[PDB]
Amino acid sequence: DFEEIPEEYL
Amino acid sequence: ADCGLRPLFEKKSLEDKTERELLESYID
Amino acid sequence: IVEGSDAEIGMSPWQVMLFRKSPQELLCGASLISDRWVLTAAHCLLYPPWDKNFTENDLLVRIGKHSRTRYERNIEKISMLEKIYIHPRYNWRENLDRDIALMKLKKPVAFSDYIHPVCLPDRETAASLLQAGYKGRVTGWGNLKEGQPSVLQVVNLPIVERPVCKDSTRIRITDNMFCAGYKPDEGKRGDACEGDSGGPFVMKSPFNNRWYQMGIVSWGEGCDRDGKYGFYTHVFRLKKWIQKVIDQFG
Ligand SMILES: C[C@@H](C(=O)N1CCOCC1)N1CC[C@H](NS(=O)(=O)/C=C/c2ccc(Cl)s2)C1=O
Ligand SMILES: [Ca+2]
Ligand code: NA
Repeated sequence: DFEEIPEEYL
Repeated sequence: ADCGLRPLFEKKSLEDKTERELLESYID
Repeated sequence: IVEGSDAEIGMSPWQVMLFRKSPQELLCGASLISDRWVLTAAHCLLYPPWDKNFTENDLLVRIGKHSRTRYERNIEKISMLEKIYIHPRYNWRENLDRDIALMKLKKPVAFSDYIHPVCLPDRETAASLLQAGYKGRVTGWGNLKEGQPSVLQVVNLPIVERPVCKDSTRIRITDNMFCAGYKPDEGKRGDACEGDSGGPFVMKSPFNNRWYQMGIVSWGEGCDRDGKYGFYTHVFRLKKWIQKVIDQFG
């Protein structure tokens, strides 16, 4: 469903 | 201070498709 | 949003998505009120009967969005939360009285064509605009029925008279709530729904052309049901608390 967001945000 | 003013609408004086409906409802 | 339509690009640049880190999922709407602060319904963060008690770290806010699921590169900004503040007298035990919460972002978000804060009303704007018949606008990526939308949805609804609101439910209605929606067979319908919570109910001032957030999407007994209405947190009635938190920790 959801598109991977950049890992810097995690 | 510049709150509530939309760059793609109010700042360039364009109106969204349904804002007129809101204004039309403010009768008094 | 039930029975709404596709929001236009930049139509609601204060719309904020409240997004869970893992599993990755939309939690609620929220709205942007300054470069450091985001407003949302308290029940989006804290709701013990469902073991909901989110910490700053469990969450992110996504601002400037249009598409629900896409990572909208160069368009949206994703922020981490510095601190959460829940109204001290938010009544989750009974009726979600004072359903409001502020979120301070770790860093200021930069404005753009897609990211711009909404105004909060003062006493005069409240009095002047919060009247039965007057329409406001609700936006969100919540359910389309009581699946999920590809894009931000919008619906305009009229504010309903206090006695009609009270007469539509067994729930005890407080002065910190107002309801909106069409009555049966007015020929029009529409409502918020699960996932829209915390999102903004806004009205455009005909005195200064500014958008003001009058309500926060709070609750409803179903979605777009005939004879039922959406309930919203009355933002101006809780302004002393908003100003308090902002003046203290900002
Ligand atoms: C009564 C209320 C409640 O007790 N809540 C809200 C959710 O978080 C826990 C407490 N509640 C429980 C389920 C219900 N969600 S829902 O039926 O999907 C219609 C959501 C909304 C319709 C109109 C507005 Cl405004 S919003 C809802 O709003
Ligand atoms: Ca009743
Ligand atoms: Na209804």
